[PDB]
Amino acid sequence: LVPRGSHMKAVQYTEIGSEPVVVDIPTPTPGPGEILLKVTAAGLCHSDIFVMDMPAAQYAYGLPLTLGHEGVGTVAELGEGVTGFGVGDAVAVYGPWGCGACHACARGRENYCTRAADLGITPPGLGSPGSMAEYMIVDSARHLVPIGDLDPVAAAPLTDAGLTPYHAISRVLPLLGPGSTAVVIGVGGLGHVGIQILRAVSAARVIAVDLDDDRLALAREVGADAAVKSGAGAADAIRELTGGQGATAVFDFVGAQSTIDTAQQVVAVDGHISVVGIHAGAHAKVGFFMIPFGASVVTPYWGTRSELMEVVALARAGRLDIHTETFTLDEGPAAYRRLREGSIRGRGVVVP
Amino acid sequence: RGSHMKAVQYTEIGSEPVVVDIPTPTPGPGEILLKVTAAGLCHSDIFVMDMPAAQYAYGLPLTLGHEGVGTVAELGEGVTGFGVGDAVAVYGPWGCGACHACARGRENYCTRAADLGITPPGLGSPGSMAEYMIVDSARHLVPIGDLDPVAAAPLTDAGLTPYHAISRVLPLLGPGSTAVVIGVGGLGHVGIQILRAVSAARVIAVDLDDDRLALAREVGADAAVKSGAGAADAIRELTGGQGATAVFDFVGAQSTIDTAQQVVAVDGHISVVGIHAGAHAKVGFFMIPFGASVVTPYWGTRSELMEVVALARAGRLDIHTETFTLDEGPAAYRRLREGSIRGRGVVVP
Amino acid sequence: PRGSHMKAVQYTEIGSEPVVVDIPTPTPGPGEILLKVTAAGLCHSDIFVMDMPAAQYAYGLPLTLGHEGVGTVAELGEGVTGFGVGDAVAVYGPWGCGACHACARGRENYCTRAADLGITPPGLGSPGSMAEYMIVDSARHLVPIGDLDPVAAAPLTDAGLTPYHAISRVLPLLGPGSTAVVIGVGGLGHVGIQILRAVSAARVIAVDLDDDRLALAREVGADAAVKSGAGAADAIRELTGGQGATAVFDFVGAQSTIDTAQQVVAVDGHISVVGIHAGAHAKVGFFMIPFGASVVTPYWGTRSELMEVVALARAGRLDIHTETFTLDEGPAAYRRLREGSIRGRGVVVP
Amino acid sequence: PRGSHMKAVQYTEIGSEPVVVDIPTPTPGPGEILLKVTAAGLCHSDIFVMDMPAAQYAYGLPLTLGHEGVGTVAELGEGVTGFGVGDAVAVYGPWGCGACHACARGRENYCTRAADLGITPPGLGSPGSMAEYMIVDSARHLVPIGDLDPVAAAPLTDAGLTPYHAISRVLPLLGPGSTAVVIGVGGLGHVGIQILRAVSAARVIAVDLDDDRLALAREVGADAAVKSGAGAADAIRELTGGQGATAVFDFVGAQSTIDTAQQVVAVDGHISVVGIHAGAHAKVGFFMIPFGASVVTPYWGTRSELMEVVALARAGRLDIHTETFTLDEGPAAYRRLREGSIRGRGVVVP
Ligand SMILES: NC(=O)C1=CN(Cc2ccc(CO)cc2)C=CC1
Ligand SMILES: NC(=O)C1=CN(Cc2ccc(CO)cc2)C=CC1
Ligand SMILES: NC(=O)C1=CN(Cc2ccc(CO)cc2)C=CC1
Ligand SMILES: [Zn+2]
Ligand SMILES: [Zn+2]
Ligand SMILES: [Zn+2]
Ligand SMILES: [Zn+2]
Ligand SMILES: [Zn+2]
Ligand SMILES: [Zn+2]
Ligand SMILES: [Zn+2]
Ligand SMILES: [Zn+2]
Repeated sequence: LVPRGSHMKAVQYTEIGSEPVVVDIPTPTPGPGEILLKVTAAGLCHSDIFVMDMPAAQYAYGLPLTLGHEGVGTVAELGEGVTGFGVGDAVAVYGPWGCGACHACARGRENYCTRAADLGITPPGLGSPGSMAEYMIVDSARHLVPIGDLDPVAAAPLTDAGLTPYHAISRVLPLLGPGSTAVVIGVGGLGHVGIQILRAVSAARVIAVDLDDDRLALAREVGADAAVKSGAGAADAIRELTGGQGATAVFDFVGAQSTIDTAQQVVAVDGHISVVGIHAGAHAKVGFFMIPFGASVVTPYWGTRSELMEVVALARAGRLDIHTETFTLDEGPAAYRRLREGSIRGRGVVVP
Repeated sequence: RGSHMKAVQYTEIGSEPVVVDIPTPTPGPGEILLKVTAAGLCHSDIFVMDMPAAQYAYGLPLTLGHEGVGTVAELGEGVTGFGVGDAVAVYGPWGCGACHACARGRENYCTRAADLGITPPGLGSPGSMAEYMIVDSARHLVPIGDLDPVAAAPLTDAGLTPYHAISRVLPLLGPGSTAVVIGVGGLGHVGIQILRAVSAARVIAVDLDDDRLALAREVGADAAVKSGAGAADAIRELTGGQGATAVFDFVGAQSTIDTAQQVVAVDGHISVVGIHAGAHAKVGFFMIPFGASVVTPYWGTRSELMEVVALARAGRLDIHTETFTLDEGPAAYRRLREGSIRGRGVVVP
Repeated sequence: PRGSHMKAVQYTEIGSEPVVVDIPTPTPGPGEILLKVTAAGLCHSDIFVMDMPAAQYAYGLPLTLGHEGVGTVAELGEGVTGFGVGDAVAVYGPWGCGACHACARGRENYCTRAADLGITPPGLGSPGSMAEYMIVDSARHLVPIGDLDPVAAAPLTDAGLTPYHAISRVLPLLGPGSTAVVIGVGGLGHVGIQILRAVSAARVIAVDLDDDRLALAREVGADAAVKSGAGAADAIRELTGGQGATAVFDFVGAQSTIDTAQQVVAVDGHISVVGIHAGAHAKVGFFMIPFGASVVTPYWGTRSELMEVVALARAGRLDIHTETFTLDEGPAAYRRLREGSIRGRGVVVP
Repeated sequence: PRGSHMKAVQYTEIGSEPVVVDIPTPTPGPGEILLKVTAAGLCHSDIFVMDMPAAQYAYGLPLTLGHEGVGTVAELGEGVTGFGVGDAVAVYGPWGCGACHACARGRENYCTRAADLGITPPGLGSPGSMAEYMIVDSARHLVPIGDLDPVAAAPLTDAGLTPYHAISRVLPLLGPGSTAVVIGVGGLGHVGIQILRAVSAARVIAVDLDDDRLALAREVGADAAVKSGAGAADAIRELTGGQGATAVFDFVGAQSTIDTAQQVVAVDGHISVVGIHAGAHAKVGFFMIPFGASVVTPYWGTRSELMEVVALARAGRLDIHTETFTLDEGPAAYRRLREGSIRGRGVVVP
């Protein structure tokens, strides 16, 4: 698609319960401190679905909403006083914006900003204009990470399919020494990247759990030491491979009550369960004799800027091979339909 | 406001700081202009001002003061998250904001800051010892609210710097550990209070001056020791001859560093905090216990600065301050030289 | 220096969408004027003609769209005086022969020879204004707009002129104590409500489906607002104490709406069917419409009226909302129009 | 070559879809060269052959697909000198006998003996490039690419070469002041424009179906762009002062486009029919086409041509939009190929 003036194509969620639609909205202009990006790739994500399935009550993200919370692009116009990027610069968009000033933000951890709810700072494509348009605004230089000559299509999923699993893993990386076992439940958009991250940054043994045969082989293709079929037999299968020793960490990318249950029955004493996937209602039960002593559970949120940099560094060293399928802006809504039915293999990416 | 303002500047190499009149700055996009409420002095200012002409490229004239507190006076274009009137402490060690270190909150260790020419206020950029001051970014301001400006000033250095040193190794300082603090004047005095507040470690003070030792007692040091060749053996006796987990040397002379190496425990840590040009630890087999790490730490982090204020706000830190006026700036530096300042000096415009 | 060719938004094939295409920059023959287009409005009419089926097509293609044109004088043809280069002019849409009785009376839009001679308007038969340059046939089709913003002027050549002429036809009836009912507070109706407040002292009643438009109507001078549909007739009658309405300006033109009109018009009143819905018509017969109630489908407006619309605008008395598009985005603007998500009138700026 | 088995995509049964397979790794005979495939492009032509029916089937499957092949030399067959193991080479597609008069003139694509000798192109009868490794028959059929990205080079072997040949056939006619009409700005047409810009001073006019396609034409160096359809002949002539275009490269190849072409082509000009549509053909007779305007259906490209295409590429003068797939997504890509849901050219990277 060619740049053609004062408006741009965007993929907007317009009405609750409706499908998203392509619209020609005005191209924004960066205020002072803001940056305008020419979007070069915008990732689709299952999360996008969840948000679009909230009822009139639940949903508090305001309409219309340009979707797309995984976004990379080139610098188009710098707002007033923004130095430290030049027009043409390829950047990835750091997703979970924060106040930049509370204790958490001051330590890098914006994803856990203690203020961004109050101040109404929301991420692009999840409350602020997202990346699935020809252009987007980013509030602050602080939320741009350089990516150099990385391919945008492969870069885009890094902002979430890379960052989110990286963070979860990172939370307990000291535990994942040689000898340790990491269980990755689900080999979807996130699972298949988590596996690679586990290999690149740790020496843990990785055991993948999914339903389809071709998923298990995908798991093997990307570095999973072993692969087992998810379901009521998955716990025993894992205990089998672990010699009954139980796994150091379980990263549940699926996040169903099924999988969380498995995770609780395989997790090692003094291990960790990280519930990364959203299924409304699904929850671990952490109480004496319902989970091993010392086994900590958490639901992590996205990742940190230093993480996002670290993820880009992995990709730029050829350590991450994200599986993509390219779409057009126009194909935007059609891509969503593809996602609901779970036929997109790997991660879908829109390319203006 | 006004067209110009007073400022304590270092104008030529090897001269005294003089109060001169210079344009009142105006904040560009991204900047904040503060009405300064407190500007601190320390020996660091004296150090920089004793660099010879020979070692000199650029810098002059310089507005001094890297220990700055003020209130927001005007917001540059775009700047949000502060309102005019806000009481703020200036974070000293500025960084690029975008490298790995800066993204982790460790701007004191910004790897791009040399090459980009980002110098701290009063050490390369305009300092806090003037009527007004520019801060480059909102992210260099830390709220203090209620806290008295004059108490806040020294925290930005005298507080931050020991805090960071101790923070690097605080995991080691659990119940039963021993911290040695060499030099209990400026940074060490705050150092003991920090150690008392964030740790259960046994604190041993070491100094040359006898009454300094007694005062160090008052702020929570568990034993006193007199610097010198006796110091090592005395400390060992106090630690039942098992060595000290951590030695924070705030003097930083060869003598003290030598003491440090002779008292540090196996797998311990030595923080060389005080600068004496040339002086250094000798880290190598059979010259320091196995596993005993040594570092020259630099200033502190934003997180840390916040934690410092929090400590102060809760009444856990107390530095004695002596107040000067902005005109008395040069007169204050003079007093610092002859060591006739009890506690830290603070200029109040 | 203009270049041999220029971009133009054109309807190239029946059922297709508008495309930005390259075509020769024209030069003015004797009597013609060339304008550098400064603004060009779209409206639903563009959509209507674009929806004519193949069955019906005979000639016309390709067609540079845009009957709502504003420009500045670029080059004058041989023999043309009365306009200088640089002059900002709006283009009079419904071109006529100039020599029949209706033309001579200053009612070109009702020219009796225009069809026989194949005099078609720009954007609907002749090259329209949705290009970098455009040709106007006579100086008599240019109307000075002074320093009025071209973007503000563009919609007036239709959204302004059309409801003006429809109201003008029956303006003497609309003295103090009269009631005008405006059906359709979309494009034309929004401007029409403004016209009624400026040129008359009638009481204006807005009628529309969408409540958001009903509020918008009030802010522009609507004395009262009623929701379209079966309830509307009774509801209007309520607001007039049963006495009907002097004049009903139907901007929608739907059978249902014309039907409401016939039930609410006063005796010796008037109904102006201004919107087009193929086949929708009034039924003017005994006991099926009040005595003396006259019905008409007006067509656009006269040059005199257009000057008057400009003067209203320049005096601050007409405030139509515009969203600007660039020439390259022409088709973009048409799809927004087609899915009806343009607040007010869209205007294209070469 | 390590690994006795390798992955590949193949056409295994008539009318059915290509499927992923595990076949033995080939070993280069005397005079053959074995490549490790760095990139294997797709194109519509692959569909065309898979679409031919059962009835019109004689002798030639399973078939490793892929006629756009790039690789590094893995192992050198007996006596083969001229390349080092590790050398990045593109596979020239139209294999010829190498000994007929055409072949001795560089023009191997028009070899008069290759059909009589069943010499078929790689992936169109011979083992294709779409696998981990492939066999090339002769060093004559490798062209070095140096440090050019394989993903970029692969399309060049067809989307580059084919237009390039077409254009070259008549390049002496494309002097300053000539006009070249490119019909269709899809894969080939896009690259055709950029070639015309590098190698000639001809003025280029693009014709296409879609508003985006026309803007893209303009972006890649078209001086003008008009919409295909009944109107497209006159559209062009308007741009050319009614003079007609010296050359017309129809990359679409519909009867309608060839018809357009016959109406725009200049006297003593040329029409190059470069796209396949079963049945579509020019009508070269008196009064059906200007005197001296020649027509041809060119076939692919010559070896020295591929080399020149690579030189353009290496000097940043040839842009080609690529989308990467994996060997397993091969069949997936071929589906997307059918729905014309792929921008530019698809490339498979093992
Ligand atoms: N931290 C996580 O598990 C997820 C982070 N995101 C962005 C997002 C943010 C908020 C929601 C609603 O929960 C969902 C998705 C992407 C994958 C899962
Ligand atoms: N150990 C440290 O980093 C300290 C921080 N400062 C500011 C500073 C830093 C560096 C210099 C160089 O002379 C001076 C002054 C004050 C005491 C020591
Ligand atoms: N006009 C040409 O020469 C073409 C060359 N190719 C390869 C090809 C094409 C068609 C066939 C017959 O189906 C065979 C091989 C790609 C595009 C056009
Ligand atoms: Zn996502
Ligand atoms: Zn925050
Ligand atoms: Zn200091
Ligand atoms: Zn930095
Ligand atoms: Zn109109
Ligand atoms: Zn007439
Ligand atoms: Zn091909
Ligand atoms: Zn031959």
